[PDB]
Amino acid sequence: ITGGSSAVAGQWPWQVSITYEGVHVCGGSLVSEQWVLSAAHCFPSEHHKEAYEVKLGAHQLDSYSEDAKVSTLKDIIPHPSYLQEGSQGDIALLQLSRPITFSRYIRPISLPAANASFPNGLHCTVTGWGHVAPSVSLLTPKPLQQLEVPLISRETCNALYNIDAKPEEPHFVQEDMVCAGYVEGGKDACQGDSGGPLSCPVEGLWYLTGIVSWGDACGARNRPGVYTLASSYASWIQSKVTELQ
Ligand SMILES: *C(=O)c1ccc(NC(=N)N)cc1
Repeated sequence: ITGGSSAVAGQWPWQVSITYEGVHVCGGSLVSEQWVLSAAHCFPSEHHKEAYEVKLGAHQLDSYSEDAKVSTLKDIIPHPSYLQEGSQGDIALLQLSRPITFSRYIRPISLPAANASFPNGLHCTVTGWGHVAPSVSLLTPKPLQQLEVPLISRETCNALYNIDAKPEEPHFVQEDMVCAGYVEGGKDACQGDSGGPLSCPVEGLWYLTGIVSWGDACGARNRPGVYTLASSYASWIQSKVTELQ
């Protein structure tokens, strides 16, 4: 997260760290006792399931905490529609090897219905332990970073991404995607933040509106963060989790 600030411990109790061979690679969101939502691109097919971990209830990643819990995975389920970087269906269900117990630091985030609308300009928050500027790691002890970002429609976002665009690149915001951020630079999600939550406030609660997907160099002007809409996968998630509950 660039241009953000340190969250307080336990402020975003659904935020998880996802590691591969012990190294933080992506964020994710706890959605029940045994399921985490993240981005499909965080889990390439050649990676071994047994090499992944999920760390829950953490604030400072490098610090020891009696409140943090670490789990391995029983299953990794990317949406079948996911193909390459930038494509639709950039969402994955992760089943923990065993269910965990909720605590003051470990709590699930409510999922939006298929027809939940979050209005343009709604001030949501994106969180993560990703880079704090292009190619600059968050410094040890790595406290969780947070950033308020207003929602930006895919249509405006596509227009923004078309400004000074690299010809050879797709930067197409798909029908299952939304953006959030600022036309000017400075404040955005970065590498290491992907797969994590865009939490939006509705009727006294917080919903998982978006899963950090992709973007240009983080914090560049005309390049706000791109998110997969959880609403686009409401039915699929409910089906998968119920069959495998
Ligand atoms: C994920 O690691 C990720 C998401 C988004 C960006 N770029 C922008 N937010 N512009 C980089 C990396």
